[PDB]
Amino acid sequence: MIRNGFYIIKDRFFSDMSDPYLKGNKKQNRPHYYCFEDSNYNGIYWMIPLSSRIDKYKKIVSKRTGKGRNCDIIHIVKLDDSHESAFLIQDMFPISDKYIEREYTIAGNHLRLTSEHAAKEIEQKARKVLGMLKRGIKFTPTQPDIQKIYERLQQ
Amino acid sequence: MIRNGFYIIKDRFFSDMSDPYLKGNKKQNRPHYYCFEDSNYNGIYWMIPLSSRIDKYKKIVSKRTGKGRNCDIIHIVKLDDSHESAFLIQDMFPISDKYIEREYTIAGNHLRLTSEHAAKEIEQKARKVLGMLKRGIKFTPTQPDIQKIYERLQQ
RNA sequence: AAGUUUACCACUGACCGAUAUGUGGUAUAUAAAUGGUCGGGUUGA
RNA sequence: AAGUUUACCACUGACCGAUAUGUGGUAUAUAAAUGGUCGGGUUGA
Ligand SMILES: [Ca+2]
Ligand SMILES: [Ca+2]
Ligand SMILES: [Ca+2]
Ligand SMILES: [Ca+2]
Ligand SMILES: [Ca+2]
Ligand SMILES: [Ca+2]
Ligand SMILES: [Ca+2]
Ligand SMILES: [Ca+2]
Ligand SMILES: [Ca+2]
Ligand SMILES: [Ca+2]
Ligand SMILES: [Ca+2]
Repeated sequence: MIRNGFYIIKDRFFSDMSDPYLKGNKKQNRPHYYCFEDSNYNGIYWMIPLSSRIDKYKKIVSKRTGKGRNCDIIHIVKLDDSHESAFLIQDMFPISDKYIEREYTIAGNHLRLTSEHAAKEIEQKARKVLGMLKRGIKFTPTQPDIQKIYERLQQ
Repeated sequence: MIRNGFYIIKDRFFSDMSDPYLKGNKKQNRPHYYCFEDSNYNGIYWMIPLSSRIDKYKKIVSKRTGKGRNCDIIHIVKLDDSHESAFLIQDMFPISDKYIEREYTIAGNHLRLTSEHAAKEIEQKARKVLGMLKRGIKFTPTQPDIQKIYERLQQ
């Protein structure tokens, strides 16, 4: 994987981890964003699932925004396919190389977040969210057990 | 000289160049800012004179700002002595090492523009102003002849 | 797909302090990314 | 101290064009610094 690219993840990942709170892979159709490599173990990569349910995710953003705060758990931006996507940073999770199926493409090119300023903002939000998750913060009552996944990946 | 430092220039410079439009050096009491070294000749340095006449220079800035444009010829910023200074980028000029008298000081330390973001903005404004001056632009009818000075410095 | 609880840790430039509505980090604090503001301070335009 | 006339050159990301109210550069354009918008285009949530 290359940083800021979008990818499809093998269903095998989801059946191996068996976590009912990960965003469903929709049979290898949900694009996932590769945010950054883990600092502590090489070969573990942090991914963020996307959703196109903008009406739903805008309301969640506006919960914070309407109180004068940034939303770190969701970030909505127009991708290079010219449509808006929600990055569910809240639901980010770790993965290893063997679980990656392929590049997510647009007309046979690799879709990726080419706008560096958007990538940078997303990366910051993700570091913050991951920091908070590691310290036991729960943004929803249905939060994936990324600690369990992370330990399983430690091969 | 070190980039972003303030300096006093020898009166000898001003009597040698005899340019009535350079900002008067007030008998070696006008601080001057060292912006950047000349690209074409080492040992030639571009300087910017300062003025504390903020009321006057604010009006000149607002001529452009009031039409929605940036002012590049004048930039006003609070220095580390906690007072506002006008950088008369319009009146910038070249100099060589032998015309520098000494560091401009605050309580025996070297006054300099430590706020990098301000230094960067000023450097950009200066590159633009110098570019325009080299192409014959005249911001005032009383503009120093920096070409003549620049040639004299070449020796 | 559904699901909707923002924590903690440091940092904020003449120099000496302080500080968040600013900066970044994620168990680390000689890091990273900021450089505003307030008090002291101050030859010089 | 007084003095108060903003030019030109390129650049604006799946890909192909275009563009300044955006980016930077100063005689250079395989540079630098930006990455919005419009038109085309588009398996997948
Ligand atoms: Ca794009
Ligand atoms: Ca379109
Ligand atoms: Ca300062
Ligand atoms: Ca003060
Ligand atoms: Ca510091
Ligand atoms: Ca301090
Ligand atoms: Ca403190
Ligand atoms: Ca450091
Ligand atoms: Ca480019
Ligand atoms: Ca283009
Ligand atoms: Ca063009």
